Amino acid sequence: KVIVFISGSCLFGAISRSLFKKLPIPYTVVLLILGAILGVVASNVPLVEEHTRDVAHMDPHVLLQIFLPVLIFESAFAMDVHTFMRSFSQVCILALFGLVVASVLTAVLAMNLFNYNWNFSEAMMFGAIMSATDPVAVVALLKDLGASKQLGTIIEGESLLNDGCAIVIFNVFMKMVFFPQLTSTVGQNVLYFLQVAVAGPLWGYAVAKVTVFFLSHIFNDALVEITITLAATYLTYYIGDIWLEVSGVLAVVVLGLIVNAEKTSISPEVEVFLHRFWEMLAYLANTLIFMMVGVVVTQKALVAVDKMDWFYLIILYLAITIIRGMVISLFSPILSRIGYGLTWRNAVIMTWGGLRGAVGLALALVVENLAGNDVIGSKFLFHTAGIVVLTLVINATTIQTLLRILGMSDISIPKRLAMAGAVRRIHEGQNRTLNMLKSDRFLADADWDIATAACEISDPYSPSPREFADMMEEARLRMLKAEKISYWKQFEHGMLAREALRLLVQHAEVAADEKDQFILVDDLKKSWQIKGIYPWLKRKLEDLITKALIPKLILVVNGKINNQLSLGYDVGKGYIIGEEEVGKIIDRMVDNKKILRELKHISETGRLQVVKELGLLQREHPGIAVSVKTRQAIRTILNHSRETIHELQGAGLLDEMEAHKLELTVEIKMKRLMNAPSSIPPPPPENLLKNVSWLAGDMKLIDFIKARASLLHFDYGEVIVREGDESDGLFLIVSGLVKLYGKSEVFEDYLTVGNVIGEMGVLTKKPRNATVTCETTVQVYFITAEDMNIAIDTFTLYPSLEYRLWRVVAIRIATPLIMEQMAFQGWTQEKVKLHLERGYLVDLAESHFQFNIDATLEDVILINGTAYNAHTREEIRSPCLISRTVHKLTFQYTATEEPRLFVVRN
Amino acid sequence: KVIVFISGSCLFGAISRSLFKKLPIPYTVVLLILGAILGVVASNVPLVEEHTRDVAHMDPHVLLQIFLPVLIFESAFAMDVHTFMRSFSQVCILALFGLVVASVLTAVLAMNLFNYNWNFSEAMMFGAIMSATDPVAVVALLKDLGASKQLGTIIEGESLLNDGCAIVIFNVFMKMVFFPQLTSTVGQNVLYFLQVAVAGPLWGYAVAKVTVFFLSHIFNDALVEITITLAATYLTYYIGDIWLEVSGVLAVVVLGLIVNAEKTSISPEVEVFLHRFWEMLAYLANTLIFMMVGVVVTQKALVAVDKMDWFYLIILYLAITIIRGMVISLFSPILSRIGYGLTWRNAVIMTWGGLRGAVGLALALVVENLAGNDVIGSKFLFHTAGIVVLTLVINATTIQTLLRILGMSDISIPKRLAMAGAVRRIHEGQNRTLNMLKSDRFLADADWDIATAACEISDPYSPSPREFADMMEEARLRMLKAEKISYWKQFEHGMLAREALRLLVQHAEVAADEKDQFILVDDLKKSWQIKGIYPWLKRKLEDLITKALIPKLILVVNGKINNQLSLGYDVGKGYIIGEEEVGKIIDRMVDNKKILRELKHISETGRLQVVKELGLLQREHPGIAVSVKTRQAIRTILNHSRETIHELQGAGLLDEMEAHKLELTVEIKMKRLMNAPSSIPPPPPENLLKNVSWLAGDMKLIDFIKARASLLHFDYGEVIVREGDESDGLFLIVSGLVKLYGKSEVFEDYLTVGNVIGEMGVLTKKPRNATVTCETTVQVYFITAEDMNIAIDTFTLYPSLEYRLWRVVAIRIATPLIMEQMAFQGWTQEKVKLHLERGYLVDLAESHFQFNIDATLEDVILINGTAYNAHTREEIRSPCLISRTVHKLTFQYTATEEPRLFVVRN
Ligand SMILES: Nc1ncnc2c1ncn2[C@@H]1O[C@@H]2COP(=O)(O)O[C@H]2[C@H]1O
Ligand SMILES: Nc1ncnc2c1ncn2[C@@H]1O[C@@H]2COP(=O)(O)O[C@H]2[C@H]1O
Repeated sequence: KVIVFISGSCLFGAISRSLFKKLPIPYTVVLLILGAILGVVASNVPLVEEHTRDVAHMDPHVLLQIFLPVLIFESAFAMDVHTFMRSFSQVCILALFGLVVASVLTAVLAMNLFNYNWNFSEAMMFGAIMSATDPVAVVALLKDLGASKQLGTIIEGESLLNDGCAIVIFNVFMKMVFFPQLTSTVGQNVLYFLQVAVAGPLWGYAVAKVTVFFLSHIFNDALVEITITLAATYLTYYIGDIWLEVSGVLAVVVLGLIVNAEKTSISPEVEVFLHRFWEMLAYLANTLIFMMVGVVVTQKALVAVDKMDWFYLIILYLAITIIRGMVISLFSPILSRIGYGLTWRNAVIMTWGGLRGAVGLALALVVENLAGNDVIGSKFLFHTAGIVVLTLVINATTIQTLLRILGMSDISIPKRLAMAGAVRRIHEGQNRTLNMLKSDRFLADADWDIATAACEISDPYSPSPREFADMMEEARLRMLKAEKISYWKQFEHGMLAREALRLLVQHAEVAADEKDQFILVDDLKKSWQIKGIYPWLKRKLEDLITKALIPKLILVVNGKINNQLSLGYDVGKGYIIGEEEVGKIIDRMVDNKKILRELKHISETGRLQVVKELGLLQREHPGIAVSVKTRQAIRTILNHSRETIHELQGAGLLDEMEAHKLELTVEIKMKRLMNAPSSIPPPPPENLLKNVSWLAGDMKLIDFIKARASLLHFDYGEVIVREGDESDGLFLIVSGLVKLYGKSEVFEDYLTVGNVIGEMGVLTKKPRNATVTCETTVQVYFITAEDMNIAIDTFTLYPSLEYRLWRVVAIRIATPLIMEQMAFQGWTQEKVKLHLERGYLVDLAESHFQFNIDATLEDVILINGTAYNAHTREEIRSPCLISRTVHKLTFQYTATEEPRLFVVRN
Repeated sequence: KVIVFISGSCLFGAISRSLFKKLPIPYTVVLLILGAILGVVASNVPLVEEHTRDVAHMDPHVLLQIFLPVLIFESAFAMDVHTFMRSFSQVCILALFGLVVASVLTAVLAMNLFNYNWNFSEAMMFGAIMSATDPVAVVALLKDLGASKQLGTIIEGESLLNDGCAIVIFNVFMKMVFFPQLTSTVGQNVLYFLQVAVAGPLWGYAVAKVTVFFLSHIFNDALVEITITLAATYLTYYIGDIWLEVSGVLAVVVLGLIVNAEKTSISPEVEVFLHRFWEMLAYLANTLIFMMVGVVVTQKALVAVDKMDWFYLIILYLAITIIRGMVISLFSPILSRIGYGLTWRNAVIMTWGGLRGAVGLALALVVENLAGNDVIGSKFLFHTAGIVVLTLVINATTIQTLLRILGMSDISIPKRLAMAGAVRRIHEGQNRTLNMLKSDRFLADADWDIATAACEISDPYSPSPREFADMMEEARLRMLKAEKISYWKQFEHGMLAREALRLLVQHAEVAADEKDQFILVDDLKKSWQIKGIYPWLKRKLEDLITKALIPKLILVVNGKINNQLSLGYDVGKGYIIGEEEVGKIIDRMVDNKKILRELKHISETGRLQVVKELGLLQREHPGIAVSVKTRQAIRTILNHSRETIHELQGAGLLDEMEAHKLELTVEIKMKRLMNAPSSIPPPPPENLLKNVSWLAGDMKLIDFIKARASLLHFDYGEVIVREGDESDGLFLIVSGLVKLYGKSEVFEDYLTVGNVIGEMGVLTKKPRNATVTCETTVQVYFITAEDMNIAIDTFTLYPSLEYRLWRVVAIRIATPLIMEQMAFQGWTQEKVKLHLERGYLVDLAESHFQFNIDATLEDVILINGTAYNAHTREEIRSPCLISRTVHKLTFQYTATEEPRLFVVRN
């Protein structure tokens, strides 16, 4: 009968976890005491003796084949795989060297110390016991208050690889000790070790790949994914166990890593459910095994008490701590030299990071029960129980004190300021809306004291060289926060990628940490491109290149390099847009001329270098650029569409059912975006004919233009037309970036594909008024003046296309004037562009040469012509924007030009 | 060895579920066929017969104690408890009558038909086998295309109660048949039946209450809830089974119902994880048992084939169908008479809803295996397998055809129009944002054909009496859609409750069903107030009123009646708001005078009745009104706060860590709102002294006013002041609603608590200009003119309070004038109120009697005084709003009044 024991264990674990969670000490100790308490009555009363003797006397096989695989698979499941594989090499090498040296040193000191009549096998398996560790508690504290990510991942990898090597070493030595009937020839031993090392992971990789391929063809379902995944994990464990009593754990760890790595073939609800399932199983097993070890140690170790071991436990603890410290200190400088070193803080927090856990105690139980009636088992269990109960509390409190005294988990002034500002805005909004609500009729009888008590929130965070140094430091912090606020902004609109975001912000902090320093480019230079071992191996293999695999290998190689290329182009675009924003916003923050001009100069210099390198890599491969541009466009369209549908739901136009259905349709489209192939096809120069906005809807005119245009090419830094020269014709820019300067104070700007050149000269039969110079090798289509007359003829009875053309020629001239206006002060190009789009162009014929000016219109600008005022009678040279005091405007008949104007009504 | 059997079971279930899901036929029979296939190859090969013999000949005990509890607990878990308890009485009586009459008729026809040498017990247990049914398939089809909720709930309840009664009857009679050694004295039998009926549900209720109480004290945790809930369910099942072979299933069903009923003590993620867990377990058991029955029937029934039973199966099917149809038809008129009847469509959809499922087949396996080597078990298994395989496919195809031909699942024109409009808005938004994006620099090289192909979405839904009748019908539909669009709006801003929302919209739907009809009031009359059995019993018990329970009983009674009171007041408020809004908006939809005036008259009439009854119930209990008002206020403040923090996240001002933290703080506050006690304390008339906006911050003046004001009371429909009479003084309205009419065309309006009366007369030393009449018994505070002079004295060096007073007296006069303005055409009171709040009042001293008028100001209005124009020199009687052509305004020195003006700048 076992029900009462398991139920009591669950209840005690729940109550302890609830009660004792406030203190930083892990709960696991106190329940251990409960087990000891039970031992006190276990001998005393026959009843509890009956129950605990029924349970505690279990076979070692059940523990060895059940409790360990669950624990290790849990330790391997909940882990950011990407952060792991970004530090895999250093974490694995350091972990395995550290574990082997720790094991051998503690074994030889055990030989030197106890004078126990032991072979080297006992010592080395003892060392394998103390080599293991528990990462759940330390990562729990770090997620509680440490506020660091990389530290948790590296300590997790440390613990995981340590546990794997420890368990294989222990199992093989247990076989070799307690089953002496087996031969130990070298060939079978090395063959066994090699197949343990290799075949397991390959078997796990194969089963993971095939089950992911199976899952890839199932959509909008929930049950089949869970059932298939659980069945696959069990079959993997069963095969890997029947072949080897070790290979199962490594195979299932590899399976867990691979399954976690995949994301797009498994919906998020499935993975959150699986995460919770495995976490619950691990928690239950951990609680049961801790209570079990508590009762067995308090009922066995009472007969082997003396001062000798009670004094030697302390020196054992000091020994393991000092050896771990010296080995990691010895490996610090080589990691620094290789370019993968850490700080003092990381080293010292890793130094006291080793927390012995359930794995070592499980090994203690299995060796104790398998050893039979002997003093060795009692000594083993007492030693490991004492060492774990000591090290848990001591190392927990020293981590707490160390985190306080070194204080890397301190708060920073900038984020405190940001939180204070956010709370200010929230409380202001609350005040405004409650003041609005107070005026309502029905909602006036409410007592507002309890209201303002309940609704209110709280902040959770609560000449000289010296002056020049501190002001440039605070300017450095201000440009840092301007950068990071910008980067968060473009990510939120949907202009950039999440991993690109984290890479770029971590570049931000690492630039921030250095004194009087900002973001460099050598780190970026290595960031966007790759000269490593992967490009060399891939180029040499594709140059030197059973038949069908090779195309698959080369295509997956091209995919794996294009991914890095895309990420690099993305981070370049994000960095450049961030620089231009911070430079354009910081121009009025401070008045110290030298600092502002020097920072603007270095920002401009870096801008030039990054745009130069970006142009170089763009010329290397345009297809990746067009692919990422399309991906960006679809991302942002989907984002804005989902915002619009949420808004439409907000006005109540839809029941929740159809909103839910359309949300799923949008989510399906986004999921298809994730699996969009990174194809790199350059677009032909003929699709753009249909993509012109003001040539849209005219197939006949498009064909005529294709039959009446000349392809023109220009080299780097060439000039097409110059200011004041005769109108050579009309052009459409279709490749490259171009610069333009003219009379507006000479204005200068840069335009790109999607513009017409020489429109004013063709419309007015007038020479050039500005100079256009191409910045690189470009191509355009040129249209002659006779072809322009033919186009005017082919306008026929639809000059609304010509009306849109006149709208564009008004767009050319109005936006600089609207920018130089007080009513649109501080207005972005998007704001003004979305403003005048709703406006309409007007002629003088529909007004019969006389217009009345009302207050309905918001803005009005006339381009050219002969217009007079009816009341003021003042000759004003158009374009000219004045106040709305003028009410009537008179017009005359002119033949040299056609007078028109534009109105925007709000 | 059974591993290959279970693994193949899972694989076949997954592939059959995935492949065959498109067709309306349930997947199950497909795998059934596979089981049959296995049978015919089971005899072929020793290996397969070895495996199938190993697994198939399990004990009856394992199936009876494992498979059934899981299946019934799943059937009882996934269910809306509220919709169940709103139809509990009818569903339970109908289910139990139907099952008992079905069982007895099947038994007697079995005696008349087969001529099998059977006692009556075999006949009735055999009949009880097909009394059960499966609801998962039919609810699956209904959620697929039926688009009905109540039908699924009622058929689920029918199936659940049918299964419970069937299983208890079967258990007791299999015990009585196959164990004849037991005595059948009447006393023990009736005692056993009564205790099975009662003690089980009470045991489940007790354990559910105690475990919910235990869970109520644990916050921000995930593991302990899951572990405690699962442990509680297991202990309940174990105790219920050890006490009685039947009571376990009923006890755990009650436990599942109660646990599902509670929501606020368990976070949503725990609830969804538990649902997925139990669903997966049920699916696994169902698949295994179906393929198991398939193989056993195809390997046993091959030896008992003849034309006889093969002919009698059809008439057995016809018999069960006709008896179910006739009994439900017989119960239709009595349910109609009692007031709980259903339509023809509901009756016929219930008629063909009976789908035999896994429960009957499990009973078949247990009776077959327990019967041993006999012809009876083969006959039972063949009969039930044939009847289920027939009924599933036949009733599925006929239910599909019936849904098609009767077409209650048809689409309606209004929602088709709504979806069309929504699709139009989404597509136009996409076009606008892509046209905006086309202008950007970097995002110009993308080929937009693939872009517009990928981003595009599609609609998923793709004189005479006759003319008078159709136009009034279309007006009826238009007012219906206006109402429902309103109610969705008030719910979405957070002004109403979800269950109140669904209640109101189902009233709207059932009113819409009737021809030339709209929403009545008698249905509302029973909706808000309750005259049922509960108020009578609660009144009699509290009047007639081991010691400590009675206060708990009376308090929970008061809570359970105040809940209904709150819901009624809520639905009244929602309906009055909705009818007012639709009456406001429909005034310009149509031009036919008689229909519009008649509908507006009946709407106003119903408005008068509902406001009268609402005032009556408010006078009955004011405390519930103040409680619900406070709850409404906190709800809407929290809603707007979450909106603005999402907005702040949108501008990138916050990392999503702190956004997540603040979201949890808001969620904690909202959860505390859920558990807010419905206390009903009326507010004292003294807190409002501190709650005056323009008396805020002046404790000394508040104390002075409390020492210099008179409490005044008025009866129903009384008059305080009249237009043209002398200024009696100054008042502050602090109780009730009041009406006011004056000269603006006489304006009339209604004001409430939070206003001052006679301000203009006190400021100007002038008599009344409008008449104020109270609509009910009201109370105010009155201030004399000498006290007004004392208040002016106590203004001291802070007349900014008097400036706010002048802002209020400008609020009085400006809003009717701003309403009568073209620039604010179509503007709501919220819009204008949020408009002029940012404005500022101005005097003539700071301008030195001369003001220059710029374009920065958006609006300007002068109240009174002697102002002249510098340029126009036109005498304009203030207040008067004109165009901004005036640039300079001159002022003089006046002693009889103080001239001031107000400006709003945009
Ligand atoms: N404000 C402006 N914005 C954009 N393009 C312009 C502007 N002013 C002049 N241009 C272009 O510069 C060209 C100079 O010669 P054209 O007059 O032939 O046609 C002119 C336009 O194409
Ligand atoms: N437009 C208005 N809005 C609100 N209250 C008003 C308005 N016009 C007049 N009153 C009130 O009606 C009162 C009539 O007499 P009094 O002039 O003493 O003070 C006046 C104000 O309190």
